[PDB]
Amino acid sequence: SMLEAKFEEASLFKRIIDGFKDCVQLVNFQCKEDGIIAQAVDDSRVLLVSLEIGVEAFQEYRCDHPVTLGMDLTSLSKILRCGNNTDTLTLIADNTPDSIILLFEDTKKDRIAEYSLKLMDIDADFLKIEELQYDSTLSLPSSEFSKIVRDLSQLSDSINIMITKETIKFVADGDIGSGSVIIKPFVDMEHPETSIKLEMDQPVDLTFGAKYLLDIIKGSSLSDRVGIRLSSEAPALFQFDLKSGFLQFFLAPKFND
Amino acid sequence: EKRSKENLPWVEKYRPETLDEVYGQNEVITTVRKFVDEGKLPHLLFYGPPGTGKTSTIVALAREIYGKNYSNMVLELNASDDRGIDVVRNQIKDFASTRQIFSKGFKLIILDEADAMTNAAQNALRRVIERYTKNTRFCVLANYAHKLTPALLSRCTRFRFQPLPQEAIERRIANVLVHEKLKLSPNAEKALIELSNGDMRRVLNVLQSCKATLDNPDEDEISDDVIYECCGAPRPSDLKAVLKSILEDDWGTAHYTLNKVRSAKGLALIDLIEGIVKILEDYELQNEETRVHLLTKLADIEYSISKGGNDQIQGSAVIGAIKASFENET
Amino acid sequence: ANSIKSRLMTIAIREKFKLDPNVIDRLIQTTRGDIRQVINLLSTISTTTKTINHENINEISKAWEKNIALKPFDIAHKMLDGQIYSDIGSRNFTLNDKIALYFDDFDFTPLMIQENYLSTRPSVLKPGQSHLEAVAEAANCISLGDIVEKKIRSSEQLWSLLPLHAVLSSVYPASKVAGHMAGRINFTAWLGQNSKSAKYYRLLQEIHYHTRLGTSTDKIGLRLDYLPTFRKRLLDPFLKQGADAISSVIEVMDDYYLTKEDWDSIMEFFVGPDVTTAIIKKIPATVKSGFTRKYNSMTHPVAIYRT
Amino acid sequence: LAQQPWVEKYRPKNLDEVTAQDHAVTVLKKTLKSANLPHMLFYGPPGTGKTSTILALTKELYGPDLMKSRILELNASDERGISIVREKVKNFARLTVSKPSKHDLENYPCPPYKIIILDEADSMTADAQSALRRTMETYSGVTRFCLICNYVTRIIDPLASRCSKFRFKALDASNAIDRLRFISEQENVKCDDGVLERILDISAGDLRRGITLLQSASKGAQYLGDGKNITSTQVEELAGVVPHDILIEIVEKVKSGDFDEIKKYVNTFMKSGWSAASVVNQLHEYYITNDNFDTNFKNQISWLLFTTDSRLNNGTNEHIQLLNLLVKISQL
Amino acid sequence: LQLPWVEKYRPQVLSDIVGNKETIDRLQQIAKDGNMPHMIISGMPGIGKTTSVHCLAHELLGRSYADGVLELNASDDRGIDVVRNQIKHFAQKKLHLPPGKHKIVILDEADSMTAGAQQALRRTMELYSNSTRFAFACNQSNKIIEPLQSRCAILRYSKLSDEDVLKRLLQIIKLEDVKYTNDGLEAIIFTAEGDMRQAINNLQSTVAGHGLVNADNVFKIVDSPHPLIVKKMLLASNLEDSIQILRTDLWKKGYSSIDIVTTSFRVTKNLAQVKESVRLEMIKEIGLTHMRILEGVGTYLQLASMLAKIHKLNN
Amino acid sequence: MSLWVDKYRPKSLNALSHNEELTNFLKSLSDQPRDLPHLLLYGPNGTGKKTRCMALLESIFGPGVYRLKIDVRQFVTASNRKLELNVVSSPYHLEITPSDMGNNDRIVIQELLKEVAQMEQVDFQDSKDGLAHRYKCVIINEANSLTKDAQAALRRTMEKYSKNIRLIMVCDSMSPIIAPIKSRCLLIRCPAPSDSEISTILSDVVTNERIQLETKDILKRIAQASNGNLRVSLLMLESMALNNELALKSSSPIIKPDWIIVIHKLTRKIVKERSVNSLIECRAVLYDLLAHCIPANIILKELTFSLLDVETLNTTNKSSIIEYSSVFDERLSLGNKAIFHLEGFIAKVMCCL
DNA sequence: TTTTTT
DNA sequence: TCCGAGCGAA
DNA sequence: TTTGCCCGGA
Ligand SMILES: Nc1ncnc2c1ncn2[C@@H]1O[C@H](COP(=O)(O)OP(=O)(O)OP(O)(O)=S)[C@@H](O)[C@H]1O
Ligand SMILES: Nc1ncnc2c1ncn2[C@@H]1O[C@H](COP(=O)(O)OP(=O)(O)OP(O)(O)=S)[C@@H](O)[C@H]1O
Ligand SMILES: Nc1ncnc2c1ncn2[C@@H]1O[C@H](COP(=O)(O)OP(=O)(O)OP(O)(O)=S)[C@@H](O)[C@H]1O
Ligand SMILES: Nc1nc2c(ncn2[C@@H]2O[C@H](COP(=O)(O)OP(=O)(O)O)[C@@H](O)[C@H]2O)c(=O)[nH]1
Ligand SMILES: [Mg+2]
Ligand SMILES: [Mg+2]
Ligand SMILES: [Mg+2]
Repeated sequence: SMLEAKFEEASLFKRIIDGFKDCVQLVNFQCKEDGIIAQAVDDSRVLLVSLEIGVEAFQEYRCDHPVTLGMDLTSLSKILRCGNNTDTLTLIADNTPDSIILLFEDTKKDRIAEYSLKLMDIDADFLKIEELQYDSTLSLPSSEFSKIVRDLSQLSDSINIMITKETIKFVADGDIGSGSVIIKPFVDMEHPETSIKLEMDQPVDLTFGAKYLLDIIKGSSLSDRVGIRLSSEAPALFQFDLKSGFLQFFLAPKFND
Repeated sequence: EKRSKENLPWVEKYRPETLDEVYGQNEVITTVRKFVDEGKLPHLLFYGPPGTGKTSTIVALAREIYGKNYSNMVLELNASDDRGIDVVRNQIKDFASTRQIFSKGFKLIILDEADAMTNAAQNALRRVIERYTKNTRFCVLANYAHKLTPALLSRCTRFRFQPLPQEAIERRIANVLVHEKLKLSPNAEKALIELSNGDMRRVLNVLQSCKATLDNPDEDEISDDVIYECCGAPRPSDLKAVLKSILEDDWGTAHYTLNKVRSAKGLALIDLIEGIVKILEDYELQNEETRVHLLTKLADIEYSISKGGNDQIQGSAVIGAIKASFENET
Repeated sequence: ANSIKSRLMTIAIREKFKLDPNVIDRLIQTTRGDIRQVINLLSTISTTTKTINHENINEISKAWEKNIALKPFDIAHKMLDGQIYSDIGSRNFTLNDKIALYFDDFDFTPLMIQENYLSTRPSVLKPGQSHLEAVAEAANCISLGDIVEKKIRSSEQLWSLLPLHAVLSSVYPASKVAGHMAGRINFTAWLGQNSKSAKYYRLLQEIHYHTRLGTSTDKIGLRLDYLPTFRKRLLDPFLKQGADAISSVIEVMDDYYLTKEDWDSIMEFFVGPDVTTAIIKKIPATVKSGFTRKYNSMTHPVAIYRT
Repeated sequence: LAQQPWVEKYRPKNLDEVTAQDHAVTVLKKTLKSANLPHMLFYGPPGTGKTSTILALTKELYGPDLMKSRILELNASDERGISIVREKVKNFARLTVSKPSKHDLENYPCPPYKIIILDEADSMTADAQSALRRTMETYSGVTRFCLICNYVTRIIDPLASRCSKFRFKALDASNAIDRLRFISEQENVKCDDGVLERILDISAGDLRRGITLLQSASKGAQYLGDGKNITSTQVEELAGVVPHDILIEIVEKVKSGDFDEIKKYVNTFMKSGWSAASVVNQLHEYYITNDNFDTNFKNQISWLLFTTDSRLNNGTNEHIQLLNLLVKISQL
Repeated sequence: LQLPWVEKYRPQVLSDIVGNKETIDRLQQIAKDGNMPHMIISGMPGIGKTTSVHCLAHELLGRSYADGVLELNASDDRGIDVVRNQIKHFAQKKLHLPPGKHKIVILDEADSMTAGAQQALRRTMELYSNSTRFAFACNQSNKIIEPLQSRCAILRYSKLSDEDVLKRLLQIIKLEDVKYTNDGLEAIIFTAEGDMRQAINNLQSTVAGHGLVNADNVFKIVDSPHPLIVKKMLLASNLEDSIQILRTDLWKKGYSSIDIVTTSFRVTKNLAQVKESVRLEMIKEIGLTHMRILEGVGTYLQLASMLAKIHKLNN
Repeated sequence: MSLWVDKYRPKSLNALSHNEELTNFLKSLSDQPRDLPHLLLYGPNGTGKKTRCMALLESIFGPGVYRLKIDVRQFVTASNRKLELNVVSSPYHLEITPSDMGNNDRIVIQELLKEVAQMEQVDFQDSKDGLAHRYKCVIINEANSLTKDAQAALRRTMEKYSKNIRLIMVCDSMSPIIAPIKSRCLLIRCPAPSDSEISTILSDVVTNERIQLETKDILKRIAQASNGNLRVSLLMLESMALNNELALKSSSPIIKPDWIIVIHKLTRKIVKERSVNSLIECRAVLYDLLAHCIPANIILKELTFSLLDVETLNTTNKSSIIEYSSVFDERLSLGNKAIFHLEGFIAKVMCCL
């Protein structure tokens, strides 16, 4: 077919999809010769998810010409569940397609399971939203960010991130009181994966809705480290690196009341 | 969309793209355009009857304010979406209180067909509208003001979209004729305007049907005969013949005339009643009792027709109602 | 007012504002005897007004008047009072106020009006209009109100007709028969009668589907036509033959898949000269005990297992 | 063939088989070439060809193989609440149109949209109809709607505005006799002259009823096994029409004006099971076309018949309504 | 964007609120001397209720506003759980304020709160009054249960008079350099019907549209209130003039049949100059037409028939 | 069963004994039943409509149609409320009364009936391949009691699946049947038997039950008192025999049911006393009747025609009464609370007298 | 299951 | 075996 | 100035 992309095991694609399933409903995949990119926007238009999968994630990949596949994530996840984590999963599409084929095939037997999901006429640009020179760029292990978010979300519906010279501060103020976590950069040559990195030109102070961060931290299952890029005038970028590509969340900050 | 815009129904193919293509609402268009020009956009309410240009205008305004990428910069909700209290408190409030993802600027929330929202959701909207005014503006659209709460009405700047007057419809028809290579006679244009009741959707749908009804639309001309054929509507001459027979002839001849006129082109009874009411409205009557009897009895007949019933008995009812009412004229 | 005059005046002395005792009664009427509210009123008013007397009591009373919703019996009493429907009374208690009375309890007000609108001596009767003619006009309006009520609670959910219903079900008929009450205001009997009718329709459905395999009728025809003959095959033989009719009654019950419970239910249905309670009470306990014993001593066919 | 009732057996297969709705069928046939079908609102009285027309149009547009993937049909037998409209209908309207095969593209116009048929749309709640409004407009690029109804006033004004209206006319002897005669010839039904036109007169605008009446009459004739023609008296007996003699008896009782006599006659009359609506129709015909009654009498009786027919349309007791009508006529 | 004038010129101090003079004076007195009672503020839309409560709170609490005020409105969750936990805890919390000052709970749009939730507030109001005081604002005061009304000071606001609206409008006009004529401001007042929000909105709309605020420019964009048109229709002496008003001023302006009929009902209800029995007959006829329209038969003929029947009655 | 109205009910078109022309028509329908249209039987109560429906089904499918069993079917509403429907069935047909479920009758049409329409059935007693080679038959009793929504739900099921299902609807009046449903049906008028036919049937019963009978005129009296209702006449014969020791006499009186006696008493009361107090007592009587399963429409009809029989009233009174009956019969159709409309009718009647 | 106020 | 919750649903 | 039936549970 025009597009043929084989995942060695369907579990890879299932985990990738589960990494952002809860935040958005409709997703637009563009497949090109260099791989598959995808974008989605949440119902309130406050959060945007951007996925990139390179050809190295695939055992075999072929995309003769660019193609766009719009689909609902609930139907896709329902179908992905009908297949086994061990089977080989081939995504197949034809030119000007009305559906996407998910082909679950196991080499042990001669059992083929072919699903066809009807596609939507979702006409929307991606805009490649990424500001060039972000004010502050930091990176830290995913488990620690998850813990900070989970602790502070019990206190308030909003979480403030303040970046200043050599210090990252998370703050939440609520009905029963307030909490404040301060971390500092540190390089540990024995365990680089625990490192906390901070580069910054302009200090930053931005407020975010807690429920959105609670959704965003679900990407921690796909990467041990999370990168955070912040600017005074731009959405905040939360990036989780995959073995081949990436999962990005662009979250708009609250208006300064 | 699929293939060209030539595959679309005319009501959608001719949807205004910019404010200059909205016709017959000049005061509103001028005011809102200068609102945008000066940077003073208040919370808006567009109130009016079907097909007068409300959705067209608000979408054109969004396009002008935000450019071609407006669709990712506004929150548009209508009756096809859930808009309960939970949606107001989560989706709408989050969008109102947060910056734009794509391009910096103020937020626009469009509540189309707002008369479909419950009282509780509308009340939840009050302090959302007031609290986030600095960065967010709401536009509400409605056909029925009575389903909107007084508190919601107070907070909006109201603009009434009128039934489209004759001149605006005429200009839009001229544009359509040029684009379709169509010809339209003056009497046909008059009949079209009369039957549209100032609803542009009716004009465009009828015109498309008329073009489909021609043998050769390049040479054939849309005459009023064509309009009446495709609409299955009475000619004015038929209405006058029936009314004359009712007012001046004996019962046998009036019954015969009604039945024969109806059989000629398979006319519906309700259409005859509407046409005759329009004719009788212009009559000068000595006795107010004549007007009273006519209106009450004909309204009763229209209501009974709306539920089905026996067509022959209803036609005889119309004849008797008119005769008995004019007996009062002495 | 006397039980609290001393307290209010002591407060006036302590807080240093002039209270004329003669107006206290009105204050007491303003708040309907709510002592907390009268103290709140004095506290709030004395902030800028240091003298409460005959020159300001009227507007203070107007501004602070207790607008308390009434309970159903009270709603019915006020709605049927003839004073509020006279020229001056209508000027004072407006049409809007009467509709608000409907909205105080909009599930019982129509029922209360329909219960009690026959129990007045009217003072609003028009010249030459007898009491019965006014009652007939009210009854017609109540029927129309029922039609509106049906439309409100349909799948359409037409709550915008609620004011109209208030007029048709409560205000207009009351306006026709308003006067004085010729007795106490009574709770609506419709609720209990509706409950009883529901019970008996359930019982009728059960009996119908037990006898379905043998009869040819709908349930209504069962009640109107069959049951009177079943009474002669199932009860009268007891009266004419004591315990000798047990076997024949059991044979009929078996033919129609009837239980002892069905027997009781059936006998409950009859009205007028055919009421059975006193007749069955008179049957000797020997016959009833033998009937029950013989019935429980054998098996009986079943029409519907685990209904 | 021998397993279909005639109404379903002779359902039109294509647009050229619909008989008397040319004013609308012509417009529809033009879209096989213009390929810009508008949103449609078919409305009209029972058994005039609305469902047949939409089905035949979809067949002509998509061919037998591609139809199923291009149609969503929802009628009064399906659940159509606001949640259904907001989820199932919206989701179908959103989808990309199924890809047509090469053979399909060769043999059929294959327009670039799908069709949603809301048959019996007048049974949908006003709120669900409201929920359809923006779905119809936003996805016009790939979806066209067809609403079908008997009572156009049950469709909310915004939806009627969005739709292009097609009124289906009543079918009578003037415009449906050809189709009825075709069916009669196909089935080898022998009839006297006048019988088919009488059937269509009795049917009162409904061709389904006329065909069913023809089938019942042919069954009677075949059972009789005598080779004779079906008569008009036989057809009227099958159609529940009151015999002219009985109607004359009623008219004479009304003329006499004695309340008790009218009451007793009506009580006896009801035992025959005559439908009150047919009785009222026949009385209307008898009185309004009678040269022996003057203008005032006919005005009054026309209103009386209108009132009684309206009351019967609400499902009332036929005995009570008929007796009231006859008493009122008698006192004219 | 720039602030709409309604929000730009929202009063920040009590002395900028017009109308309800005696009550505003009492509120200024309280703000100066502390000891704020529990209070219920009620009245019609857009007359200064929310403004007054917020101004009073700001003046009372100064810089302690952020920690000393709990505001909840219809956009918030206010079920029995919230009343029993969040509000109770806020009432119980420590907060040192200057003498005569208390924490303030503002319950805006309180008439939408359920009866059970209101019941849950009674003892919290009573037990913690030495540190917390409650302010309710509502449009329909009869929706606040009597036990809560008992614990509160009752402040019923009246509609704004033409003079108060004129004074506030003149202040804004001088601040904004607006050119106007007396007839223009009178037209603004006429179309506002005592709602200051609407007066300012229509002033902005007229200025944006046509620059100069005179009567003709005002009425180019602002409609005369259709309830007054409907009243004129109902009071006309002969059927033809009433039908003429219906045709020209309502039906051909685009007002829906349902809007016309519901307004007719509301206006007839309040026609104090027509005897009540006549209004009951008229209401019956109006309701018949309303039911027909709800069935989907909302045509001009139905409304004309309604008018004819009303004429038969009032004759 | 044991009661004579049931013991002697005919079981075939050959055993029918009144309205011979209708019997011939039914035989004509059953001659070639493969293209049988949907049927709608209408006529007065108790004349033999269901007897004839069963006889027609017997003629089409054989005596097995009389081997009936009852089964309970479950349904759930959108509000999650549980509902049960009793369904009568033979190997060849189903019988349902959807009005049993009130306003939820629509569910019965949209789920149960539709399912029967879409499925094939097994048969290991008449078919050699285990599948039933025949359409399914569904009898809908009290079809004029279906709500408009349920009737609408029938429309497309009757057309789409005509291959697999045929409907027989039975009703006592067609007035509440919507026009689209009547358009889809072959309408069969079922008139009441004459008094001679009733007398012949009753005489056959008298002979088979060894009842002593002084004169045949007695049967005629019964036949006249039943007003064409054959069920009523057979039950009345049995009751009279039981009360006269299985020996009818010329003096033996006709037995009226309890509810009829109550209604006649109410008529005498209304005629004697026109006043508010009388109206209150009348309300009590009406509540008593309604609570014991006498439907409101039956009460109105019986009261109207009892009043019109009063000898002391004049033509003006009677015309007023029949007008008021028409108006309030429509009210009963359009409303919910029956006592409201019945009381309104009684009040207007009292005023007119 | 809840329309309106002046 | 006894008791009445909560709803009006015949 | 508050009915009739009779829940779920003991
Ligand atoms: N003022 C107008 N000028 C030009 N075209 C119009 C105008 N009004 C309506 N139309 C035409 O009719 C179609 C529908 O216009 P809309 O603006 O969507 O109507 P609407 O006022 O939103 O109707 P409702 O309130 O949703 S029923 C447009 O796509 C145009 O083709
Ligand atoms: N114009 C027609 N041409 C040919 N046959 C028709 C026509 N109209 C009705 N019929 C016949 O009657 C039957 C029913 O036609 P339908 O199209 O289903 O009527 P309908 O307009 O959909 O009726 P409703 O609105 O559902 S009661 C067809 O199968 C045809 O046999
Ligand atoms: N008395 C007033 N004096 C000055 N401005 C007022 C006054 N009343 C209303 N406004 C203006 O209208 C706007 C709204 O005032 P609010 O106090 O919020 O009205 P409201 O009484 O709370 O209306 P509701 O009950 O929420 S619809 C203010 O921001 C002011 O600009
Ligand atoms: N001997 C005889 N009895 C009949 C006949 N038709 C009906 N019956 C009897 O009359 C009773 C009532 O008939 P039924 O069909 O239930 O009346 P319906 O369905 O309400 O019209 C039946 O139980 C039979 O006993 C007939 O043709 N011959
Ligand atoms: Mg619109
Ligand atoms: Mg159809
Ligand atoms: Mg406010």
